[PDB]
Amino acid sequence: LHELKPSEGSRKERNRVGRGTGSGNGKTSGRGHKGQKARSGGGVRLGFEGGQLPLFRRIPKRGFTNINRKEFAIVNLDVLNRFEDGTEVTPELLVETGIIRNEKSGIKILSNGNIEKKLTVKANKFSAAAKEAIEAAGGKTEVI
Amino acid sequence: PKMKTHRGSAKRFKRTGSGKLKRRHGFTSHMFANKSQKQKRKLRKSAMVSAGDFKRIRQMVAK
Amino acid sequence: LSLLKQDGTNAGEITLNDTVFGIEPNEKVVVDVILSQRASLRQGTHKVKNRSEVRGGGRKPWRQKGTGRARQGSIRSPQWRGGGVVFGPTPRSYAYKLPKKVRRLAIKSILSSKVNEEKLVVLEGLTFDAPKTKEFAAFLKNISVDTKALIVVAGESENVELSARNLQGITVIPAESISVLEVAKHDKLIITKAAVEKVEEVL
Amino acid sequence: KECVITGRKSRSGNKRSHAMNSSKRTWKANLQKVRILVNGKPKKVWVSARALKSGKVE
RNA sequence: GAAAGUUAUAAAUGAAGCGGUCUGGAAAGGCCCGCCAAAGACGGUAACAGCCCGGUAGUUGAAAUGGCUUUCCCUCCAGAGUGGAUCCUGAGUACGGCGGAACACGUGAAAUUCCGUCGGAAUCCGGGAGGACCAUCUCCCAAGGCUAAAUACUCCCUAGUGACCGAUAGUGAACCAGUACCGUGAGGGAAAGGUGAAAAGCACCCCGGAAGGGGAGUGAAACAGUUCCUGAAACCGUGUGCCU
RNA sequence: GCGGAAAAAGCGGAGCCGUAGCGAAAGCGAGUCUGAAUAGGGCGCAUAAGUAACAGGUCGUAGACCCGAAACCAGGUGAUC
RNA sequence: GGUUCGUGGUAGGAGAGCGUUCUAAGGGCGGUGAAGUCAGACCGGAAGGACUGGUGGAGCGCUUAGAAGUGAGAAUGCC
Ligand SMILES: [Mg+2]
Ligand SMILES: [Mg+2]
Ligand SMILES: [Mg+2]
Ligand SMILES: [Mg+2]
Ligand SMILES: [Mg+2]
Ligand SMILES: [Mg+2]
Ligand SMILES: [Mg+2]
Ligand SMILES: [Mg+2]
Ligand SMILES: [Mg+2]
Ligand SMILES: [Mg+2]
Ligand SMILES: [Mg+2]
Ligand SMILES: [Mg+2]
Ligand SMILES: [Mg+2]
Ligand SMILES: [Mg+2]
Ligand SMILES: [Mg+2]
Ligand SMILES: [Mg+2]
Ligand SMILES: [Mg+2]
Ligand SMILES: [Mg+2]
Ligand SMILES: [Mg+2]
Ligand SMILES: [Mg+2]
Ligand SMILES: [Mg+2]
Ligand SMILES: [Mg+2]
Ligand SMILES: [Mg+2]
Ligand SMILES: [Mg+2]
Ligand SMILES: [Mg+2]
Ligand SMILES: [Mg+2]
Ligand SMILES: [Mg+2]
Ligand SMILES: [Mg+2]
Ligand SMILES: [Mg+2]
Ligand SMILES: [Mg+2]
Ligand SMILES: [Mg+2]
Ligand SMILES: [Mg+2]
Ligand SMILES: [Mg+2]
Ligand SMILES: [Mg+2]
Ligand SMILES: [Mg+2]
Ligand SMILES: [Mg+2]
Repeated sequence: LHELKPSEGSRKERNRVGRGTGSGNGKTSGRGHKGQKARSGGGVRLGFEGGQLPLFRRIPKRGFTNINRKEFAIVNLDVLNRFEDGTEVTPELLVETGIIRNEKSGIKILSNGNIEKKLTVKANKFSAAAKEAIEAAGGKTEVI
Repeated sequence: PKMKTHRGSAKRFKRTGSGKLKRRHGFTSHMFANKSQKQKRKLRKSAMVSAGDFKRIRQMVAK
Repeated sequence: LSLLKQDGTNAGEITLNDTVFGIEPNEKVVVDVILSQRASLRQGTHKVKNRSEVRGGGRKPWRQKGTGRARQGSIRSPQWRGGGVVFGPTPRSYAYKLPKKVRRLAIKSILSSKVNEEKLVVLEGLTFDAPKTKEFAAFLKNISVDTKALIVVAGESENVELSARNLQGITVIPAESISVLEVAKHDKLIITKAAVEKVEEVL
Repeated sequence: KECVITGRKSRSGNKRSHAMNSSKRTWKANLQKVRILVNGKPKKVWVSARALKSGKVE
């Protein structure tokens, strides 16, 4: 406790402005001379352009949010190699293994990478490619 | 307190995979008799937010 | 390492688990956790009165122009003798925790560091028929402790806390409460075999 | 100044211009001075037109 | 209404060094020896004390009053099933128009809730809601009331804590302060802590009307002398080495 | 949040960020949108790294580096001038 | 460890540091005189640090780390 040396570079000394001209941050304390940005609490609001119409107001609003939107949890094939040949792969199995933690709307299988094990996968949805790649190996896809 | 998203910007920009902002073109409501068909085809597509503008507005739409 | 009895005689030898008392110490992690634990002890009960909170003020002391004096807005403006403080302490918490795995690495590392320095002594058991500090001081002379020492027991051991309550360097804790800062604050670490099992059960 | 039956009385809210300027105003009850028997004894009290509607006796 | 238990409101008891030497005005300090410790908290004591004092841990304690907890007394008490012939199930209400407001929701496509005004149902085959609205389905039964806990705050009390302040700070206020003072009044609102361990607070003599001083004396110190720890700078003087 | 000493752990996986993007959206998915298109092009992928905590820098909301108006509004006090 | 090219500087960016109060740990000083204060012809590249002597009469350094009411010559600043 009398020779604590914190990790080198992990801590730096904060910069104190307005403590003399030797520091280089004396007097104007980094703000330069006068104008709105030299004042206490001074500074125009974020995207303000000094009266030029702000970018966001030059360009139109687009689209809407679907109330009934369905986002699925994605499981690319390469992660199904984690399972042992012959095994059927359900949602609840993908939870226990910790490949998906939250199952939004449901589980979709996509075809990224490549599969090796003859699984009997069942998920809520399938990429045409994923379905053509599970079978290609020698497995049955059923939708739930 | 949490930063507030600028809601006007949220209705107009979209964030891309790489983290850039996608936007739409302005001159895309009426006064179409003025513009040429070429002009219309171009305006109809999306654009990216410019480097300078991104620097200005990125905190407004963080989240 | 070697297992000795309360009296001080050799009882045998115990094999400490080599994932708890055998890992390469991460000094950087230990320092981080020690700082966090010292920062979490802080009460942070400190306040000053800014110009709004100081009694009175309110009126302009004299008119803006014509008096030949500096313009002033309140007798409690911060450049005035009894005026508000400009920033200064506000009550806040200093507490923060590192992630669980770091806080575990830290306790494992500081333990391994006690073994690397022959600072950990392991007792078969540590019991007193009644609270008696004389008996406890006699015990420490048998072990040849002499310095500050943390004593870690776990049930079975009774009257130990009371026996050692009135010794200045010596601190006694159940095996559940073994913290980095408490081990750091103590040269020697005296732990019963019963305790060792409890500490290995957690780490 | 309130309906003795229902408790109706002045409440405040906004007047609004076509331009949506707001200024405070009240809504008064439609109170009428009438002779009714409060505790058997008939005396003149404020009653709301709404309270007099159908039921109640003067 | 009783009783017993417990807590609070006073207290009691409570281990171990006059240890030997050094310095010192004084020892709690140094050096060298011991001892107690469920007590090495804190404070005081002529400098820094676990063993000098008040105490502390531990162990006891209440005539009286109040709080709480049990137990007794006392007071109070009907519950199942089976049938839907018939009856009842909150009316100027619910809803609606108009004008407002609350709803995150600015009248909007505006549900839901409330206010004023006017109009105004059905009422078990009945009624409401699911964000205009209709139909279906689902869930619910308004227009009557009560309801502890988890939550908010602190003028207070008790015990404590602080990488909070230390007299221009910290409360405005460490001091007879919301005082003095200012203002017709509402109201505004200060400054100002330290002799010494102990008054041992300077007998007596001398100059002086006194103030003040010089001796004498007390004290470790009086250049600690009743606004009296330290006593910086500005500023004011006296003396004189060099220069003018 | 429980347990605890204003501890330390342990428990707590609800949630959050990341692991996939494209599209206003239905949706499709290493692609997708546009499009009659197996065309071109946009954004993506091929060319994997994040997350937790602390520390520095800057920004936002807060008085937000400090002092300073004239004014405005609300409740009072004043016709002893 | 040496060669080569450099080393004026306002706003400003970057870096390394000095000192102040407080905490922790370690190690110390101090009635044979602590802090403070006064003086000096000493030491360090700077911020600064010692040493000796007077005054003072009880507390204070150093090391590593941590935390900040952390440094004043100007505000017609306040007292
Ligand atoms: Mg710096
Ligand atoms: Mg800088
Ligand atoms: Mg500069
Ligand atoms: Mg300057
Ligand atoms: Mg300037
Ligand atoms: Mg200029
Ligand atoms: Mg500028
Ligand atoms: Mg213009
Ligand atoms: Mg639109
Ligand atoms: Mg159009
Ligand atoms: Mg004020
Ligand atoms: Mg002048
Ligand atoms: Mg103050
Ligand atoms: Mg005693
Ligand atoms: Mg002597
Ligand atoms: Mg003394
Ligand atoms: Mg003392
Ligand atoms: Mg309705
Ligand atoms: Mg309406
Ligand atoms: Mg509203
Ligand atoms: Mg409806
Ligand atoms: Mg109506
Ligand atoms: Mg609906
Ligand atoms: Mg809605
Ligand atoms: Mg009903
Ligand atoms: Mg004061
Ligand atoms: Mg002082
Ligand atoms: Mg004096
Ligand atoms: Mg006006
Ligand atoms: Mg009057
Ligand atoms: Mg008159
Ligand atoms: Mg040069
Ligand atoms: Mg230079
Ligand atoms: Mg000091
Ligand atoms: Mg300061
Ligand atoms: Mg000055």
